[PDB]
Amino acid sequence: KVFGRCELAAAMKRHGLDNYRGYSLGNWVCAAKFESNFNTQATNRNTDGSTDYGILQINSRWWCNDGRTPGSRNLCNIPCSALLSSDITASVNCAKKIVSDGNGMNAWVAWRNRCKGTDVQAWIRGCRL
Ligand SMILES: [Cl-]
Ligand code: NA
Repeated sequence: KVFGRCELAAAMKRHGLDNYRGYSLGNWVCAAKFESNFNTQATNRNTDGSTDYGILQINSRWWCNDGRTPGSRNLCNIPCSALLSSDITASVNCAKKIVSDGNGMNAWVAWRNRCKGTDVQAWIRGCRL
């Protein structure tokens, strides 16, 4: 599923990301735009052979099992395919663990390089929330 910008902001709010660990909703939406273009089926291979999955491009090196990432972990206890669902509950729940792991949203290099310190509230401007 390819979400619209306000559609995604609403589903993230419902599943509790708004101000989770202090990150306003526009931070989450900006991260989703640059990680996946709001597409839940996005996948991208990393140079180390891990893969990133779904709307927030969660990596199989640490967070989900894809069966083909040697020496990796599964800290969210899910198959990475779960992270491609039109239902974003699994990605959100796993994201809450990631952003609690100590580096906040810097875990998302696209967030650090394209969202951090910008006017992220523009990403939810006008959204009936
Ligand atoms: Cl933080
Ligand atoms: Na893994």
